[PDB]
Amino acid sequence: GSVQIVYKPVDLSKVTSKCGSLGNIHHKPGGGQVEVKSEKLDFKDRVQSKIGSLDNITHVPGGGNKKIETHKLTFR
Amino acid sequence: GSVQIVYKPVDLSKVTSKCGSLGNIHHKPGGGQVEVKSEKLDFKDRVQSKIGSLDNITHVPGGGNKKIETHKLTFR
Amino acid sequence: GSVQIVYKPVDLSKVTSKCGSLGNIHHKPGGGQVEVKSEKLDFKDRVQSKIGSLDNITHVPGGGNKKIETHKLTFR
Amino acid sequence: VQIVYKPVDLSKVTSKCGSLGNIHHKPGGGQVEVKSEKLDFKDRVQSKIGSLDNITHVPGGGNKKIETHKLTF
Amino acid sequence: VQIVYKPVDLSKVTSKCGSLGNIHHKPGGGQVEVKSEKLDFKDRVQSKIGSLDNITHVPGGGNKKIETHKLTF
Amino acid sequence: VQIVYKPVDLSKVTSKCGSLGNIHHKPGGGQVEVKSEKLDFKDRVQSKIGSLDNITHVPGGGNKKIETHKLTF
Amino acid sequence: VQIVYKPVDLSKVTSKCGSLGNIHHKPGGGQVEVKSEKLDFKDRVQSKIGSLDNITHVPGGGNKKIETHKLTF
Amino acid sequence: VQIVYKPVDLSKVTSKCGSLGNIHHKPGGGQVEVKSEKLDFKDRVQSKIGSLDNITHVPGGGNKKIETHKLTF
Amino acid sequence: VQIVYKPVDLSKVTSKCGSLGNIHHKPGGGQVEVKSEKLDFKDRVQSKIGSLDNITHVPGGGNKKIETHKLTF
Amino acid sequence: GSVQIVYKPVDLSKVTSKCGSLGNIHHKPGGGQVEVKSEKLDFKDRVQSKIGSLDNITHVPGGGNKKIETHKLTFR
Amino acid sequence: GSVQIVYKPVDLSKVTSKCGSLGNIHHKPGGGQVEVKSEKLDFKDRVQSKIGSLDNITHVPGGGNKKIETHKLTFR
Amino acid sequence: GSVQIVYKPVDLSKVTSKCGSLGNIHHKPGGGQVEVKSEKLDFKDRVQSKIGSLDNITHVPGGGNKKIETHKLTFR
Repeated sequence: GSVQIVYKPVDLSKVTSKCGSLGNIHHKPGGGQVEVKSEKLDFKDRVQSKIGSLDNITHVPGGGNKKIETHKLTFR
Repeated sequence: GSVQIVYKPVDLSKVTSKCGSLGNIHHKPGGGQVEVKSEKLDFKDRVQSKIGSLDNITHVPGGGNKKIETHKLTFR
Repeated sequence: GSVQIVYKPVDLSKVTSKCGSLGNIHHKPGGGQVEVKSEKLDFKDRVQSKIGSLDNITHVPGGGNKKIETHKLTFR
Repeated sequence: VQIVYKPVDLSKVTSKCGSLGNIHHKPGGGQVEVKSEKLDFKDRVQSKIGSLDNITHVPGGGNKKIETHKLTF
Repeated sequence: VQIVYKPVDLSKVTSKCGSLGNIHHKPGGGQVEVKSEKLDFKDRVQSKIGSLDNITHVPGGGNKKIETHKLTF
Repeated sequence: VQIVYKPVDLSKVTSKCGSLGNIHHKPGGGQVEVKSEKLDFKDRVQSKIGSLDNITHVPGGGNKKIETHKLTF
Repeated sequence: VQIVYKPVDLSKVTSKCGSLGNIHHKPGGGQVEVKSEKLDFKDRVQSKIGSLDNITHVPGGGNKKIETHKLTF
Repeated sequence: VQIVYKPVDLSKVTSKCGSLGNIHHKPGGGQVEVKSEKLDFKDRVQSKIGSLDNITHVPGGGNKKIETHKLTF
Repeated sequence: VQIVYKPVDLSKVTSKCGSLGNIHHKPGGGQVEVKSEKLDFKDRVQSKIGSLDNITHVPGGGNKKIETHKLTF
Repeated sequence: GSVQIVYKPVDLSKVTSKCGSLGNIHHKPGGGQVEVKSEKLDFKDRVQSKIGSLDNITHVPGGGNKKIETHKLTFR
Repeated sequence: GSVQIVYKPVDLSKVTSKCGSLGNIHHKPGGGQVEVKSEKLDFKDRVQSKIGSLDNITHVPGGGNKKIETHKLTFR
Repeated sequence: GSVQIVYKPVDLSKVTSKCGSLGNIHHKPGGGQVEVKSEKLDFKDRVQSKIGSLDNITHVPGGGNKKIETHKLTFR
């Protein structure tokens, strides 16, 4: 029959960090020697060809203190 | 039949970082040597060819204290 | 049939970073030596080709404390 | 005949020398005391009381590179 | 005839010397005391009381890279 | 006839030498006391009271790399 | 008849009481340190840091003298 | 008849109490340190760090001199 | 007939009581250190760190002298 | 015969004191009871009669560093 | 016969006191009781009679660093 | 016969007192009780008579650094 829903999440969260110093972080990758020989390079569908490339990320957050909080409610 | 929905999500949160110093963060990738030989290069659909590239991200936020919150409610 | 919806999400939050100093953040990639050879190059749809390219991002926000809050409500 | 003289050099030569990358989180903080009726210093006396003296000499650290790409027919 | 002279050098040559990468988290913090009627120092005396000295010398640390690449028919 | 002279060098030549990578978590913290009527130093005296004096000399550490890629028909 | 009533009193009555005649040559001279992120005092807390607190209560020390020089014929 | 009533009193009556005549030559001189994230004091706490306190009480030290000197023929 | 009533009193009545005549040459001079995340005091705590707290209570020490020099013929 | 006298005293004297404090010096003498009975006091020559007297000196020099230096020379 | 007298007494002297403080110097003598009875007091020559006197000197010099020097020379 | 007298006494002297403070110097004598009795008192030459007398001296010089130098010379 009749419906009552009471939905009262209550959060008191301290998500913290207290870092004194981040030092001389060095990021220095090096590619060497790469060679490809062929009659064809022949790439059909969704091919990733990455020959001698470098992908480099230097992420240095002074705090990275991520919070995710997802809610839902449903009725029919 | 009646419906009552009372939806009072409460948050109190501290999402912090008391970072004292970020130092001499150095990012210096080096590409080396790369050499590709063929009669054809032939790329048809969604091909990513990266020969000898560098992709370089240097992300240094004094705080990256990311909060995501998400809500939904649905009725029929 | 009667419907009462009361929708009062509360947040009080401190999403902060008391960062003392950002140092000598250096970003210096170097592309090296690249060689590509063919009788033909033939690229069709959604092809990417990144021969010897540099992409560089240098992102240094004094705070990057991204908050997202998303809400929805729905009825039929 | 052909001669195809194509040497490749991608070398790196480096001298990281002195005081480098050291962290030094909070040196000091201790009490130091001297009490006297006389202090008397008179010839090439070096005196330090509670100092945090960082000092560095690098008369070295030098780099040398020589290459001689000679070719002759 | 052909001669294809293509040496490749990808060397790293490094000197890494003196004081490097040391953390030194919270040196000091200890009480030091000296008490007298006289302190009296008179020829080439080195005196240190409580000091957090870090003196460093590097007369060395050299690098020498030498190459010759002669070809002749 | 052909001569394909293609030496490849990937060498790492290194001198890591001195004081390296040490952690040094909380050096010190201990009491020191000296009491007198006189202290008296008069020719080449070295005197230390509660100091945490770190010191490093590197007159060595040199690198030499030599190559003679000679070719002759 | 004669009565020669001549009592002599040269008495001294004294209360030397409290802190008296103490010399106190150079109290103090020592380092004192407190370090924290929080200090929190909230009900009848008495706190002293390096103080040289001399204090003295003398609700006593009182003197009483009674004499009754009665004579009767 | 004669009565020669001449009592003599040369008494000294003394209370000498609390802290008296003490020399206290150079109290202190020693390093004291306290280190924390929190100090937290909440009901009738007495805290002392390095203090050269000298608190003194004298509720006592009283003197009472009573005399009667009756004569009768 | 005669009565020569001449009592002589030379008495010394004394209460020397408390802390008296002590020399106390150089009390202290020693290191003290405390390290924590928390100190937490919550009901009638007495806490002392390196203090040289001298203290003295004298509720006693009283003097009473009573005399009844009665004469009768 | 002929006379030469050379009289060269040479004095470099430090007579010192370095007193930090002189305390609560008390001087309190007390005479008691004294009685003399006689037919005569009869004093003829250089008599000192000192009956029940007090002679009191309270000398407290902050330094009392006395020097005496007496010289003479003579010829006939 | 000739006479030569050369009389060069030299003094250099420091006759000092670095006194920090002179305290509560108290001088309080008390005469008691004194009683002299006779048919005569009869004092003839150089008699000193002191009955019940007090002589009281309170000398408190911040320095009493007395120097006496004395010289003589004599010839006939 | 020839006489040469050369008379050069030299002094350089510091006769000092760096007195920091003179305190509560108290001088309080008290004469008590004295009784003298005779049929006669008879005093002749150079008699002194000091019955119940107080002599008091209170001498507190900030410095009393008395120097005497006395010289003489004589010939016949």
